[PDB]
Amino acid sequence: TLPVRLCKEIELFHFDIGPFENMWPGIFVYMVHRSCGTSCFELEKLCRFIMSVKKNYRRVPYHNWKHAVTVAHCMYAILQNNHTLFTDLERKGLLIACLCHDLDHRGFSNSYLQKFDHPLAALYSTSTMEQHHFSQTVSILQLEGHNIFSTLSSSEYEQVLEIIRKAIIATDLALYFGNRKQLEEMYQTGSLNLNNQSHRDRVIGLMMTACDLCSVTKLWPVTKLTANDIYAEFWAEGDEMKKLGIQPIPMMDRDKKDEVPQGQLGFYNAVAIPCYTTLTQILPPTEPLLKACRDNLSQWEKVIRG
Ligand SMILES: Cc1ccc2c(c1)nc(/C=C/c1cccc3cccnc13)n2-c1cccc(OCCCN2CCN(C)CC2)c1
Ligand SMILES: [Mg+2]
Ligand SMILES: [Zn+2]
Repeated sequence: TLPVRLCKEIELFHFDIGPFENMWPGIFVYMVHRSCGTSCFELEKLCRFIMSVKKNYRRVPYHNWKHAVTVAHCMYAILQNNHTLFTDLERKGLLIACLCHDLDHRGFSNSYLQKFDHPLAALYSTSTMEQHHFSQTVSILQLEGHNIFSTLSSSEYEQVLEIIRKAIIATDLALYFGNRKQLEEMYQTGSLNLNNQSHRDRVIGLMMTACDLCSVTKLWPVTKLTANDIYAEFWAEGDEMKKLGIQPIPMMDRDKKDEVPQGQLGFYNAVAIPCYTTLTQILPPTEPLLKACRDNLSQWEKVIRG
């Protein structure tokens, strides 16, 4: 039973879940209930699944429960504004996939795991944590009384995994660049085809990147505050590198906080802005994401300038 006041306020793209930690796992069911129905999943299964997912978000600074829900929300906003375009399955999974996209995150980029032969880089040669976030996803699903897609036909089943799986791998920011430069061409050549499955996959994947970065798309106090937590997990990875001798990259160096505003500026102009741009080119209604990103770009600009 969520409060009625927010009912309208959560449908906004700039909605921030921060002030409502109490409510985060309700909000999900809320967003699930509004998109796909109340008769989507067996109600009791769906709450089990959710808090188990919650339990399996480490107490990391950034890639933690709050983040899974914020992303989760941003996927909600996009699908509420693109009603017509997404199968009923996709929707379901895309919100599930979003809530689970970062399961059991340690606070460490793939490069950390792969420069230090972590087992995960042994299992997952590439896209290391994502292949793992899907792994964790399956396992919690295969908890008894947690499988919510038991409702489906085995051929609808295997399809909600393959959506879920691709969207989880697509949050691998290293794969984003190809995806979005590839979608830029397909747009510019008139060769985008919503009926083409792989074409849908790329679009889903860009939606997953826009969702995953959506902290850049909030109001400036929300956005600046979330930035504190992004570097607290970055710089932490930096720490473990000096202890191991290698000076970490600038992104991850507590001794270079002062260069952070300009680094934000360059992340926006090379990752954030291209992503919501192609997002708006393909899905026109998603443009308040782009517009909020631009507002925050000005801010980091205005911060660099004094
Ligand atoms: C001092 C300093 C220097 C560079 C900084 C920096 C600070 N902060 C960033 C980016 C903050 C960032 C990174 C990831 C997700 C956010 C979400 C919201 C806000 N910010 C951020 N960057 C930055 C931004 C983009 C790229 C970059 O270096 C080029 C490498 C590109 N990477 C980017 C991501 N990796 C995993 C794969 C490809 C550096
Ligand atoms: Mg992730
Ligand atoms: Zn994420």
